[PDB]
Amino acid sequence: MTNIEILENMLKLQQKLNDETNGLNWENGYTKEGKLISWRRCIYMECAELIDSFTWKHWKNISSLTNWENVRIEIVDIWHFILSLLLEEYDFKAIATEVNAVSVFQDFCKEEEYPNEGDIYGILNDIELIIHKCSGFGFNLGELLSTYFTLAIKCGLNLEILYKTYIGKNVLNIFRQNNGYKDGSYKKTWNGKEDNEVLAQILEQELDFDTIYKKLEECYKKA
Amino acid sequence: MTNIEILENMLKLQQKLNDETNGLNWENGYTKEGKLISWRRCIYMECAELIDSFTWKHWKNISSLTNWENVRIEIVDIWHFILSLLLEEYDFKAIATEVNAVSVFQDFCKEEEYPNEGDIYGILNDIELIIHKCSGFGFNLGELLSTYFTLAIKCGLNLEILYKTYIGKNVLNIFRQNNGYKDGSYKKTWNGKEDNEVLAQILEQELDFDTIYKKLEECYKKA
Ligand SMILES: O=c1ccn([C@H]2C[C@H](O)[C@@H](COP(=O)(O)NP(=O)(O)OP(=O)(O)O)O2)c(=O)[nH]1
Ligand SMILES: O=c1ccn([C@H]2C[C@H](O)[C@@H](COP(=O)(O)NP(=O)(O)OP(=O)(O)O)O2)c(=O)[nH]1
Ligand SMILES: [Mg+2]
Ligand SMILES: [Mg+2]
Ligand SMILES: [Mg+2]
Ligand SMILES: [Mg+2]
Repeated sequence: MTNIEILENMLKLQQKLNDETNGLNWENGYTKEGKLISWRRCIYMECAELIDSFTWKHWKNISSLTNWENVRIEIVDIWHFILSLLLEEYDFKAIATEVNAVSVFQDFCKEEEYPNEGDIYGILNDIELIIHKCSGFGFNLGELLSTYFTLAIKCGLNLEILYKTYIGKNVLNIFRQNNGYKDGSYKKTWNGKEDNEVLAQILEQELDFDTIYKKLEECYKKA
Repeated sequence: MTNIEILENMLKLQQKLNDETNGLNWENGYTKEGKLISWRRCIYMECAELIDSFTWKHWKNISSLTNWENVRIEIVDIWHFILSLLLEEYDFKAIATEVNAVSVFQDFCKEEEYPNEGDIYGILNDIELIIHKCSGFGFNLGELLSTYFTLAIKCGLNLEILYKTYIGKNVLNIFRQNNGYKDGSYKKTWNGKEDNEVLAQILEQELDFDTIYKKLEECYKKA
């Protein structure tokens, strides 16, 4: 697949997931159940979650090494919400072509970097830039995307890694919606392992959408 | 006590807590253990925590009522970090006098409001304003304070409530620092109750700093 085709495929999957999660015409701002949708909030909130993967707190557990696998899933979570924002702002090929034209995107398709603990305050500054942009109004989507890819590169992702991990988390997101996430009946911890970690384990063995879903269903039945 | 004396007292307590947590001259940007201090980050991160007290997620547990007691402690957490920022920006009476002169502060000293579920998206917008301001650079402290008091009023606090709850959480913060919070040895959940909830229970019975600390020490020994 070309890079544009990868992007198109992600947009298609995001569209489908958002239709299932929110009902059709979620682009107009409300779920079927009448919850207000703010992709700006989803983004800055997920950024805060990403910040918590690092030892940013000067007063608490001040020596802990980063779990970069956790960081990778967070970067993927943010990407789900950025895709959603693009879709809302509103022809997947057209949007993919625009994303592909962001200058840093070419750098993002290269071989990945291996970050270390030395890189955390730089990473944190980049996340803070995104939180600032998305918590304000009238920002430029292209600038958002640039900053995001710069961050993703710092965190050791490239397009290949993003796509693989995105496909997996997209499955888990669909799974949750089919299993009571909205009504609060879903159980997130399965015999002591968080669903995201069951997923991370599954993503060690090169599977398609439907097979990932089956493996999740099988682990969940044991909860 | 006058309102300025209350403010002065909060600044004094924050100073003492920050000296104990961070060592002297934390105002210069680093703890004794060499962790970088960013009060801007402490503020926007605590704002994100406050947002999580509400049913903001359109896709998860979409019917849950707000626990306003939890909201009150979060507003108090934010206040610890705003006090810290003021101290760093840098004579407690002088700073208290400046805070007292913020126009909305007079409104904050009046009888409190009883918020309901109708008030959440307005509250969320105000928190978002604070996240935006503090995640950027060169903002005005007075404008921060105004926005904060407006939020606090929306969330059902006034100066009396803020002060009482602040004193209590300040004790718990000192307690954590004396009991391994930095080195990660501290245990946050005590026979199934989070330390913040043990505190909230203690704050039902009108106690001074030292007596609160003793009650915490007694519950913690059972963990
Ligand atoms: O309309 C939506 C809503 C959510 N999402 C997905 C994107 C993201 O991957 C995911 C985040 O879900 P949560 O915030 O509910 N939980 P997370 O997986 O972040 O875990 P945790 O409970 O560990 O914080 O929700 C969508 O894609 N579209
Ligand atoms: O230098 C500091 C560092 C922290 N603090 C306090 C302010 C705030 O009340 C408190 C927040 O502590 P945490 O973020 O560690 N935990 P919280 O109490 O917010 O609970 P939880 O674990 O429920 O998220 O730390 C200071 O006052 N000065
Ligand atoms: Mg999340
Ligand atoms: Mg997440
Ligand atoms: Mg906190
Ligand atoms: Mg808190």
